[PDB]
This record gives sequence, structure tokens and C-alpha cells, in this order.
Amino acid sequence: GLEALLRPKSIAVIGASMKPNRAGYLMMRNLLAGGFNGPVLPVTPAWKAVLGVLAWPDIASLPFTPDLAVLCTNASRNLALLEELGEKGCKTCIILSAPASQHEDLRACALRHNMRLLGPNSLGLLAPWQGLNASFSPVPIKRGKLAFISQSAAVSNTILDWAQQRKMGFSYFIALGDSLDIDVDELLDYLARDSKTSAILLYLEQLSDARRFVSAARSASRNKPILVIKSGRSPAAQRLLNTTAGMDPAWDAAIQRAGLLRVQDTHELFSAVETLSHMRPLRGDRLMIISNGAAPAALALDALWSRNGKLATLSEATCQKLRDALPEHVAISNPLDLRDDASSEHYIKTLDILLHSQDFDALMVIHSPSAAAPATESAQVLIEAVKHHPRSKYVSLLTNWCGEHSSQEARRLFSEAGLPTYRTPEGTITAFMHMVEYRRNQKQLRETPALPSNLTSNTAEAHLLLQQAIAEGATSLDTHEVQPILQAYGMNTLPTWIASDSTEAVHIAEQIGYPVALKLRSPDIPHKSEVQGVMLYLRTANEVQQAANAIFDRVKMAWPQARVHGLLVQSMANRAGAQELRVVVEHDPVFGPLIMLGEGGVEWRPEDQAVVALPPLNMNLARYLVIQGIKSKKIRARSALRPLDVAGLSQLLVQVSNLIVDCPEIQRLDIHPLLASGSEFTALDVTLDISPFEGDNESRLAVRPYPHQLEEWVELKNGERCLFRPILPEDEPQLQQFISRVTKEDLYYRYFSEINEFTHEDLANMTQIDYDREMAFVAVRRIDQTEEILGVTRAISDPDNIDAEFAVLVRSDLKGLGLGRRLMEKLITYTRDHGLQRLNGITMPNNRGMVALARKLGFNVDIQLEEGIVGLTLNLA
Amino acid sequence: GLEALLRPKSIAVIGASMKPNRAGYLMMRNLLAGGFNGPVLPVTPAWKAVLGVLAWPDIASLPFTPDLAVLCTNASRNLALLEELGEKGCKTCIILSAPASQHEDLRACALRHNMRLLGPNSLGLLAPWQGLNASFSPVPIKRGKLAFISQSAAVSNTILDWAQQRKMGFSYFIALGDSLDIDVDELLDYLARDSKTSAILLYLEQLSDARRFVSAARSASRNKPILVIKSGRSPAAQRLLNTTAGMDPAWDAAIQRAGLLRVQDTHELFSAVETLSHMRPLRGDRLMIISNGAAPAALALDALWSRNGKLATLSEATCQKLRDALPEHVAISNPLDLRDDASSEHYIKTLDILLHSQDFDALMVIHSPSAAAPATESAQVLIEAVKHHPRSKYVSLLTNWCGEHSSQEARRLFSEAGLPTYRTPEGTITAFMHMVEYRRNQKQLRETPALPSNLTSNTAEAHLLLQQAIAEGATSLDTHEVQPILQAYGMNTLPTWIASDSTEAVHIAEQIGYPVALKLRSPDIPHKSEVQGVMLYLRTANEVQQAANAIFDRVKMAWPQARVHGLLVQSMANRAGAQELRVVVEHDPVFGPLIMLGEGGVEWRPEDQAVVALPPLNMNLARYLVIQGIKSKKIRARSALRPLDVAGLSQLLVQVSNLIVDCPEIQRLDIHPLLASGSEFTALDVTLDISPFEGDNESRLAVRPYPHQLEEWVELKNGERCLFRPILPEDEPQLQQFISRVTKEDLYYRYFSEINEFTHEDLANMTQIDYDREMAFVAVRRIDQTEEILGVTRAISDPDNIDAEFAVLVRSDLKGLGLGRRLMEKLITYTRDHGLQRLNGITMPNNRGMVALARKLGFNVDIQLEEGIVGLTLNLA
Repeated sequence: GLEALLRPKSIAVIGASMKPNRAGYLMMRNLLAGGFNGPVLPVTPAWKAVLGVLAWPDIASLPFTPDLAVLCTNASRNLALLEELGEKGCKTCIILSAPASQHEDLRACALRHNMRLLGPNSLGLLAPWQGLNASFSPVPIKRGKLAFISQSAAVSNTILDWAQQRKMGFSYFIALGDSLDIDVDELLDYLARDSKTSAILLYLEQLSDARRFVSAARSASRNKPILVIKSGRSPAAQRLLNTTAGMDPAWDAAIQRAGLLRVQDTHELFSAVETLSHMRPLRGDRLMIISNGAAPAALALDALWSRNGKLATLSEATCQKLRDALPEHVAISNPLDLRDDASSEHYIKTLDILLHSQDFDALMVIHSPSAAAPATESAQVLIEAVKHHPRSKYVSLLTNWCGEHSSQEARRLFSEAGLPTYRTPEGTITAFMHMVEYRRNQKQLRETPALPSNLTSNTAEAHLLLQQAIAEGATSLDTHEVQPILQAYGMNTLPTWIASDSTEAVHIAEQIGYPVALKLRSPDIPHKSEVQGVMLYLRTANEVQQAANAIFDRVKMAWPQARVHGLLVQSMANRAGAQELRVVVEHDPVFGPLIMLGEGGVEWRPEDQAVVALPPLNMNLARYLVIQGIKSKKIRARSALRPLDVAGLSQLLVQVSNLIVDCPEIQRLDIHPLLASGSEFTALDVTLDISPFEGDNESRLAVRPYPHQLEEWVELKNGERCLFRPILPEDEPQLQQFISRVTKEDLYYRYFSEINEFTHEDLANMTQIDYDREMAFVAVRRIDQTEEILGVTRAISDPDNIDAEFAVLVRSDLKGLGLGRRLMEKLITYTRDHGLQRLNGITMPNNRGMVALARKLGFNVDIQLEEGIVGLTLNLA
Repeated sequence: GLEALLRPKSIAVIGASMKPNRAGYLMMRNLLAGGFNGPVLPVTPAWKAVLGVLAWPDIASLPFTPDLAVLCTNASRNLALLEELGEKGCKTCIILSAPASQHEDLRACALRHNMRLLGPNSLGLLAPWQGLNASFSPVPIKRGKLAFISQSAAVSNTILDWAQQRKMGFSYFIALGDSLDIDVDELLDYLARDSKTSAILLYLEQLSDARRFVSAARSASRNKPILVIKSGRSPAAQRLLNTTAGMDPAWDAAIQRAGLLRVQDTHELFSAVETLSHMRPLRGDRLMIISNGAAPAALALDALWSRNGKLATLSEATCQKLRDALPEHVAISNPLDLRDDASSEHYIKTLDILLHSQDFDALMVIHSPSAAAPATESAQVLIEAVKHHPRSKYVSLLTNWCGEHSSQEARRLFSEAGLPTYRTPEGTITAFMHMVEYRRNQKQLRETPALPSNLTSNTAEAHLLLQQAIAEGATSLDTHEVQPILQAYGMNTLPTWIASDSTEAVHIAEQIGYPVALKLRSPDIPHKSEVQGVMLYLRTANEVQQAANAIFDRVKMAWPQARVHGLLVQSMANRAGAQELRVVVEHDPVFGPLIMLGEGGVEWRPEDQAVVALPPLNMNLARYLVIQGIKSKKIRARSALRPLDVAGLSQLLVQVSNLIVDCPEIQRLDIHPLLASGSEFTALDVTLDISPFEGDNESRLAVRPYPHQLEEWVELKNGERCLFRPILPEDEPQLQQFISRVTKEDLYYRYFSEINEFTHEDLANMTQIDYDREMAFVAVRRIDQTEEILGVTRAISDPDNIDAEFAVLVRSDLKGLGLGRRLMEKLITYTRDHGLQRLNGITMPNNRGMVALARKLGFNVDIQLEEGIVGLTLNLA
């Protein structure tokens, strides 16, 4: 648990000192200036009191056991001091520095004593809502709603400096170190469930395992917005930070899959700080601009034109009302009101009329200082106008006072009122487009797979084709051998022939019809481009003879004993009007299998043109990949006389995904060229690199599919039919009504040694699930083409796979029918099969039905006095 | 002249008022708070004094004639008031507003009275070095070295607001309007010759003629750096500013040709303000970074990696000296020194050692606030350290204090010391790369723009081929007819055949050899893609028959009477290995003829993929175009199995340039596809659209070449041989030595009613010439692989082509040989042929040789007393 870290009751500072040049000095001073509500205990034999607080000589002399310990002493003593703490019985410790070794001994000690470590080389922790400042930083912070996580101590200090100088308030501020024991995935759950947090910010430099990162981020992304920034993109940056290099395009794919957003530099980062706070969520994507000058708005438009933004169109009634406010303003005929010497009176006369309509979703006000309209007065007038209007709740506001010297007070007043403000134009447009893109991506996230009948045994035949190949010892196959495997999955391939020498080669080429393409087959060297036998636009046989003989003599000269089993030759179709593509499937070691698409030619450089994605795929994901690739001009749409059809390409990609996920023996696949001719798609040359063995065939992925084999039909006690099945994201509406007609007593659960009761956010969170560590079943009824929920059950498992917590909810007017018992039996089966030890829960004593059911099971029920909670324990053996 | 505007002796304010809401009030208040050294005369009958100064009722009652007048009254009175001024005899007037009409009457009045106007709707003029503030703005300014020119009053006010709130000092600040009488080209000369100006900044929104703009910018760019920003890029911005759309890449081409630099937005604009001042010019491109944190430097590196920047390598001696300054600093082994908790002492001990080496060309220091090193004291220490070092002269310095709240005082101190400072990392790298790119481009500007190869008159035969075609009335041509014209200029083309129907078409297709490509010829509809009858790569005669019959039927059903003179058919080469390009030559109305290069296919849209240039071209310019196109990835280098050779493509482009410049009857040329195969380049299909008539074939262009037909060999009075020829940029070194051994009296000339004497910058300026409005001849002698200059002569003409000023310089020890007389005769011939009226000059009375020569000519000499200047006048005819 993380409650002894994010909510301690007592703290012991080991290494507290009266020397101002020490970290213990700064830690004590920061801790005593925060507003903490517990004791701070300095431990040192070199003083009798530190900053006015009585000190203790050693850990064993402490009057009681603390919750949190901070080690400000040197690294040499680390391993000893930890041991002492283990004897005392403390729960968590923060370590200042380590010499890059003894990580093994540190982890062993922590596991032995059941202790949690905040990574060494960590700047610390700040919790303003508890008045906690267990940190080494020199700048203060304020209460707020924004949580931040950082990785490097240099990064942590740089970012907190930039932040405090940006002044923005915070909810949490955690600086990880080597992430030896506590990692990002664990923190994400706590932060998502927190109530003071409204957005989350990350700064990542490296990761240990991306599967759990993606899973937890996916789970937590439906509550609040989440943003990222990464910096390992150039070789010098890679070497200075000591990180691996060749996985950058996969990071974009993972970020897209988790539903998060990426920012480029730190200049857009303080815009991100300004927009995550002070800005309310949007309801659309229509923008209205007003200003007292032509150029600024113009500079904005270009920016909005480079990100494909949407403008607003004014109604004729609003246009008429705006007229008569002042003449010589043609700007009534465009979504950018324009003035040159306007006063604040015109500003208010425009604001009041504009706010009354239903024409846009966000308003952008630009001011260039002028004699007619001073900055401070305009700011005050705008603030009051926004205050007194009743429609201001349904509109987003953006401001831009463009005078640095003369607009400091106006900006301070805006910040006090809680209004966003930006230094320059197209810094507002960047934030607006950021938010629009976030809303769209969150619109398209909801997706999970479904498999109607899995696959038949015919693919097993295909499987045998590989088995014998690995029995034969072969590790790579060619098109001629690979044809049946592709055919089994619905792929189309062209036929090819093999000739032992030139004579038969031409003897068959004359039959199939010139032109004709040639190639070799030599297992030793995969670089057939070294030979480059491709031939086109010719029909004479002598050229074929000379080319074949030259290739034969060359391969003999390089190595006469090199094995050659023939020469591959194929016919040509009407490729002049055809389009060339290229497809690759690789095995990245951070994310697992990966699918990349691009164009043909030796120009292939994956970091440049490859558009990349993660399996598995369905039609929608493939369509989105194709659209993204085309729009970014990575792939041309009309390279030929005809357009490109996207349905066929998406279907081909789905087939590829099915094939690679089903068969794990494949390690690499390359289709080059891929011939796209209108509605038809065909493969010209295909290469497979395969390896034997596989452990589980599922852990190798990052996202796991929907378990349709648990879906059940059950006839109730009274002969009624219903369906028991796992939960889906689409059940959120149904879940909100079902919670109304449920008794209050059963709505309690235990979270972090506290008792709370379910709310709507809890159910919405419950809909977004990974079916590995958390499970939920629903019982559903079908009436008149609607689904109505009767009962829910949930189970959550711990990281070490030794405990779990369960909860059950049933609707009113449904009691006594055994529904709860059936759900509990279904949960017991699944949990015992998963491999857990025991199951824990709680309920009220006044509620007799649940305790009666638990007794019927015969599993332990304990009763807590003075609190009124009954604990249920079910040992699965 | 512009001296009565930029240096007035007296000003009259027409419309001065005591009402604080009028522009006359603000003009009077601004004028009286500047430090002007002349009278300010208010003219009004509605008051007896304005702000304590006696007023006059009307223009006729003014005691004397003013130099400058500002019209602050209404527009209705404009035409009357100007007339009165014309009677009084004033020289220049600034107009505040006009109703978009009566521009013609204003022009007529000004030309009638010989008066100059600063465009209506202009914010005014600021000259701090004269204490002049003839403006309507509310923001003060300071003395400096940066000149700014702006176009729109909204733009002008926005920019000056952004500037004063940026606070930077200025040399001049001119706000044009409709540019009715005074334009950018005229101001560029004055600003180039000015001494208080160090750099020039522009904000352009539209231009009248790009010819003179490019010419003057080219002339003035060799003195100081010049930067631009343009904003007409999106259709909404175009409509809000009322400008035409389709010329953006042409603007890039022209800006490159003139030697200027372009910036994107205003966020890089105050970086430009900070870098144009406070930063000394570089001597190289090697950069060194030091910081107290890892992430900031990393964020910089990526940016420097995205612009192909250069880092520095440390010498072993410097590395050794740096070691022992503080242990545990791995950063000794990279060009980014890195610290975590460093102090000021480490900063100084690093700076002193680093400045002593010769390893880099610029140093970038980053600071993240921390307890060990407070911002203010670190800034003070850095400033003093830079002060006391002797090597600080030869190094450029960049600073970046990254704490906004806590680094205000340090930034102010840096600004006081005259050091550049930037808010964020990679805002510094942007400026550094800006300056590096500017230096490189200015390195590559100098050229030898000529037509030395010329051409024989036998290509007149080619001309006849066009003439008869237009005599016959034809307006377009096909490949079959165009073959000989392309052949005459050294271009290669493939043969093609014409068939009357399907039968003979296939009958010859079988002979030429499959595959075969078809096309039609219909004068009415040029969209043969609309017919879409072209078939490629198929090898069956009956398919050709069907395709031709379908084309026949389709063209008949569209229009049965449509002309058909046959069907074009050609035989494919080994095209599969070949690479495809596309070339087009158009006639833009702003810049003239234009040449664009790109890739084939219906995807062709010039705004995106076309790389564009201005004729004429030589090998170097074509090579640079090709390199830029490849690097920006608009064109690929290895779409095929082989690379792309650049020499052949550049030669092809040079041939195209020669062809289009020679023959003006061609209005459009299109070569698509262009087949590139190794060193061979061939044309597949070519289309020419031609029109008759042409004025002079030279004014139609934007840059005019070197006039090699004036190069002469001359034998002197004593019989010595020398060469008289026009000047080139390469003569700058030789020009300096020649100026040492020249008498002192003759070194004077008359500029703006002042006598000055030539310096080295004047000669460097004279080397950059346009051979239209200014000419210069040199007399040169060859000695064992060197050129030594004996004498120079120059002539400068006025805009209206009615006056000109001349100057002659002869070296010591070479008098009495007639060299001066020969140069003068050569100048007289050229000037009379140009079409001028008279020639003006001056010299000293004590110098008797020059006046003796002028008398020998017999042309007027007048003598001025109390001045010692003798004026020479020579009336050509």
C-alpha cells in the first residue's frame, strides 16, 4: 500500500543537522514550514536539538515506530540503516542517493522486511493538501488540482524550477528515481481514484515494462486528461541520458493506443500548464475571434489553417443586432470582428451581444495596447462582463493581451479571476487544437475485440507446414513455400516457377509471356539486392541467359559451395497502372510484435516513412491507420491513374494481424512489393523468418482481447432467462440507472483502510477494465431491443497474486432468487482458476441476507465491534 | 530626395487642437516631448495657442515656408489643403487618412507641385537620433541601431506595441501606407548608406513591382543583415487583407535570390530582436554548451539535431586542464559540461579555462535555479568574468536563465551589460542556426551573372519553326512538332509516330516492339486525361484497336465535329528501372517567368511538392536547387535501384533556362514524364503553349545579366595595353589597395547636399551593382596571375531618368596618360545611349587637372565661394 507514503502520520529524519550546507538541514526546514499535523523526529548523536527540536541518538532509542523515514546520511551507511529500520518495523523509506550498485541488496532487504522504497536519487514528495513538503527543492508550491510525475532528479529539479517560476498550483508532485520498487503504473491507479486531481502530467525518459504502463494508462485515461513528453530522440541525447535508441515510432503507437496526448517541447509545456487549469472542457470545435487589429488575427488564422481547425458562422439575427453598434465595421461579415481605435465600450457592447447567441463554442479576445483602450481598464471591464452574464457557464474563454511591458497587471488580474491567458497569438490556437484533438481521441478510444468462432482445424494444417520446416531445420521460407500459409488466411499471391538452369528458365518464360522477373535463392546471404536480378521491359531470351549465367558465376565466385536449389522466375501483370506498397512485421523487445506500412524501393527507412501499429486489429483501427498514413503524406493516394481503396487495405492488414497473433513461430515477415490495383491486392515477393518454441503465446503482447468463452446463459430459480457476461465500455448508461434502485446499506466498500460508498465515477471506472488483474461480471436481460442490468460483481487482485477483494450488488425487488449466489459461484470459479489464495470482503451487520449467504457457503465471518463492519474471508485452498 | 522627410528643419501641424481626443493633440504632444531643434508651427483658427504655443489661422499667414507638414484634419479637406501647400512651396507632407479614392488626384497634385507624400493611413515616423517623434503612437522609444519598416497601420501599431513592450532601441521607424509615392525600394538605399543602422527588419503584406524590390534588396544586402516576414499564406488571411493567393513559393525563390532571410511567426520575432542587437557576428559554426542539469541540454540537442548543427570537440590539453577542477564530473568527456549541485566557483573555473582554448565559436550557458547557485550572484559573477577576460572579444555568448519568477533581475543586468538572453532552450538554438544559415547564404550569393556563351544565329532557324506555326495561327504544339526546337538547344527526345486509325497503329506497334503507349491529338479539349483512353504496357493488338475505337467514339459523342489529325504512338524503353520527374515553366504575373520541378502523376500540385526558381541559371544555381529539393525530400534520390546524378539534371535545367529566356513567344512549357536513367535524361511528352508579340524580351524578367559586349582592349598614350570593363563582386580586395595610393583632394563627392569622402565601405558597396540604374567601369592590368586596378569611374541615375551624378578616380604616378579622359569618354557614350539629359559632378578648385580636362571637353564649370566646391555640368543633348 501507498498510504504510509502519501498520507503519513509520523516522520523520522535520519541525518538531521545544524549545518546549513546539508540536505538534512534543508529537509528539516522544509518539513517544519509546511503545516504538518504529526511529529517530526530528528535522529542524530552529533547534536542535542536541531532547529529547536530535541534529537535522539539512534533508531533503537526512538519512543515509537514511525510511518515514514527519510535517509539524508551518506550512501556507505545505507545497507546498515535500512536493516535497523526493518527491526523497528517501519513501512516506507525515501533514499537520497546510491552509487548505482547494491540495488540487489536494497531490494532483498526491502522484500525481507516488507518495506517500500521511493527510488534513490529522488528529489522528494510534496502534498500541499496535507501540508507535507518532504523534499529537497528550494522553491515553494501552492494548493491546486494538477498532479505531476517526473523521472530524473535533474529533470525533477529543472521541471519544478520551471513550474514554481511558472507558479502554478499542484495536487501532488512525485519524483521517482531508479524506479527500483515503486513505478508509474502503481501511482496511476491512486492518482486516477483521487478527487483533488483534475489532470495528470508525465515526463518520461525510460520504461521497464510497457505492458503494465499501457494497461494502467488505459484504465485511468477515462477519468481525466493525461499528457506526456519524451526526450530520447537524437543520438547525442540518447548517449547523455544513457538510454536505448531504436523504438521511437513505437512510442507514438503506444501513446495513441492508451488514449493519451504528446507534446513536443517545453514552450508548449507552460501553455499546457495554463490550459489544464483555468480552462473548462469544451462542447464543440467552433471558434470565434475578436480583436482591435488585422495582423494579429491573421497570424492566428494561418496557424488554425495549418492544423485544420473550424471557424464559426454568424446568424443573420446576430449580424443584424451587431450592426448599429458602430459604423465602418465591415467585420460584421466575418468571424473576426475588427476595429482600429475601439474603446472598452465597444468591447462590452460586442461581448454582451455575442454571449447571447448559440453560434460558437469558444471565444478568443485579442488586445494590442492603444490610447483609446488602456490595458487595465479593458481587463477589468471584461472580467466584470464575464462575471455578470448568465450564459458564461456554457462558453470557453481565451485572452491574449499582447503588450509585455504594459500588460502585467492585467494578466495578474486575469489569473486571479481564473481565466486563461497567453503571451502571443498561435499560442492560444495551439492550446485550443490540443484540447480539440484530446476530445476527439477520447471519442474514438472505446474498443475491444470479439471473435465469433475462433478458427477451425484447417489452420492447423497450415501449422504443420511450419512444423516440418522447423523439423527440417529451415529458418526462412520463400514465396513458393509460403503460398499455402497465406492462402489459408484469405490472402492472394501470384504463382511463381523454379528453373534449374537458363534453358528451362527461358523455356517457361516464353510460355508465360515476357516481360519476366528473375531472382535467386541462396540461404547464406539474404542480400539478393547484392545480385539484383530484377529485369523488366525486355522480351529477348539472350538477355535472360546472360543474366542467369552472370548470377550463377558470381554466386560461385563468392563461394562455389554455396547451396542453390534453383532460380525463381515469375510473370508480370499490368503493373504500369499498379501501385506499390510495402509491409513489415517485426518483434520490438519493448512492446512486442509491431506492424509497419510504407512504400517500396531501397529508400525504406522505418524511422522516416513507416506508419506503425500494435496488434490485434479490427476494421476501425486499420481504417484509422490508413487515414493517418495518407493524410500525413507518408503514403500517396493517387500515385496511379485511379484512387486507392481503403477497405481492401484495411482487410489485408486485419488478415495479417490474425495470422501473426495466431502463429508465434513467425519472428519476422516482409511483403515487398505489395501490388494494389484498384479493388484487388496481391503479394509479389514474401519473406518469412521463423524460430521455434513459445512459452504462452499471450504474454508476448501488450493488449489482451475480450474473453468471449466466459459468456453464459442461465435460467433463474423462477424459470427466467438471463445472460452472465463480462463488462463492456458501452454499459455505462445502463449502469447509472441500475444504481438508483439499490439499497443504501449494501453500497459500501473498503478502500485504503477507509469505508466509502459507490458513486457514478466508480461505475464509469469499473467499465474500463483489463481482464488480467481486475474482473467484473454482469447479469443482463433483453427487452424490446434494450439491455437492462440486474446484478454486478467485481474482483480486484494484488500485484503479487496472493489476495483479492470482491463486491456484489443486486437490484431491489430481485432478492431471494439466488442471483447473488450464482454470481458469487461464477467469481469463485474464475478466481480459483486464476491461481489466487484467498478472497476478502466486508458488509454491514444489519444486512442479514449477505451474511446468511456467506454462512451458507460456510466461509469465515468476523464481526468488528465499536465500528459496525463485518469482514468476510473465503479461502480458496 | 528624402532629406526634407528624414531630417526636417521645420514642421507645420495642420489641425492642431486642444481637445485630448484628437490626433492633432497627440501629434503636438509627441512633437514637443522629443528634443527637436526647430520650430513647431500649429495652424488653426479655433484657438489662439495650443499647449502654450502661438497658433496661426491659415497656411498663407505662416511667416515662412516649412520643410514638413502633417495633415491631422479630415479627409474632405485634403485636396484643398495640399493645393495651398503647393502655393507656399513645401516639399513633403504626411497624410493621416484617406477614403480609398482620390489617390489619382493626390498623385496629380503632388507631381504638379513636385511634392512627396508619406502614404495615407500611416502611423508616422520616429528618428531618435534627431529627437523626432512625428507619430500617432502612445509608446515611447529609445536610441539604438535597428531600423524597422512596416506596411499596414494595423500592422504598424501591432508591431510597435510588441516592440516597445519588447523595449528594444531603434534607429528608424517608418510606417508606410498605400505606398502611393514612397516605396520600399527607395528607402532601402538610404538605409543601406546610413551609419547608425546595423540591421534592417521588414514586415511585408503586398508589393507593387518585385523587379525593383529584388534589385534594391540585392544591392543593400552586402552591407548589413536583412530579415523579412510575410503573412499572406491562408485563404481567410488573404480575404481579410485583400491580397492575391497563388505565389507563395515564388516569394521564397525571390527572397533566396536577394540574399535575405525569412522567419515564420512572431514568437521567433522577438528572438530576432534580441539577436540582431547584442550579438556579435560569428566566425564559424562550432557550439559549446555548459549547464547545471541534464534535461535542458538534452532538449537543446534534439533541436540542434533537427537543423543539422555542429558541435565542438575538446582538445586533450583542455580536457586535462578541466580535470581536477571538481571530481565526479563525467561531463569532462563531452561538449556539454554537466553539474547537479554546482556553485558559482565551478562556473568561473570552467569559464576561465574554456575561454583560453580555440575549440569552439560560441558558448551557451544554461542555469536552473538551485540553493547552491542563486541566480543574481551567478549572473554578476558571469558578467565580471566576461569583462576581465582578454579573449572575450573573439567569442559569441548566449545565456539562458530558466527561472521566470526569480531571474528578472539577472536578465535586466544581462541586458544592461549588452548580452543576449533567451527565455527557453532551443529558443537559443533557433537564433544560433538563424545566424549560421544567414552567413552561409551570404557566402554563396556572389555570382558572375552573365551570358558569355551567347549563341549563334543559326538557331534563328528554330525561331522560324515557331513563327510559321503562329503565322498559321496555331497556338499549341505536340511532341512530334516540338522535337527539332528542343534538339536545337541540346535536349534529347524519344521518337514517336502518328497513325490514322487502329489498323496502321497496331501494324507499326508490332514493328517498333511491345509494350506501346498511345495518346490522341484534339485541338479543342486539352484534357486528354478526361478522355482517359491512354493504355500502357499491354501487349495485344486487339486491345489497342478497342482503345482507339473507344477514343474515337468518345470524342465523337462529346463533339462529332471535333478535329482529329491522327493518333500518337510510341514504344517503351527499359522504363521499369527508369525514374520519373516532371518539369514546368509558367509566367507568374508578379515575378515573371518561373521554373518549377517535381514528380509525376495527377497528384501534381505546385504549392506542396514543386521546387521553384527564377531564370537565368548557371550550373551552381541549378546544383543548389537540386540539392535543396532532394534534402527537403520533395524529390527522392534512390526511388530506383540506382542513385540520381545531379550534373545531368543541372545541365538540363540550364538548357531549359537558355531556351525560355531566348524565345519569348513561349508562354508555358510542360515536360511530363521526364525519364532519368543513370547519366541519361530523356523527354517522353512535351507540351508548348505559345503566343505572339513581345516588347523587349528583357524587361519581362526580374534579374538582368552581365553586359559582356562593353568589354574593351585599349592602348594608352604611351602605348601600354589595358582592359576597360564593368565591375564585378570579385574586385573588392584589389579595390582596397588601389585606394591607399590615391591623392586626398579627389576623394570627395556630394551626397545629399553634403560633401563626404570615399571610405572602404563605399567601394564594397560599389562592387554590388545592377546594370540598369547604376554603372561603373574599371581599367585593369594583368600581371602574372593577378589584376591591378588603375582607375575607376561611376555613374548613378535618378528614378525619372533625367539627371545623373558621376565620379572618376585615378591612381597616383599615372597622371598625364589620358586614362581619365578615356574613362570619361566611355561614360559619356554609355550615358547618351541610355537616354539621359545631363550629367552633374563636383571637384576642388585647387585640383587643376580635372578642371582642365572638363574645359577641354568645353562643358560648364561654376565656382562656389565660402565653400571651395566647383560644380561641373555636361549637357549630353
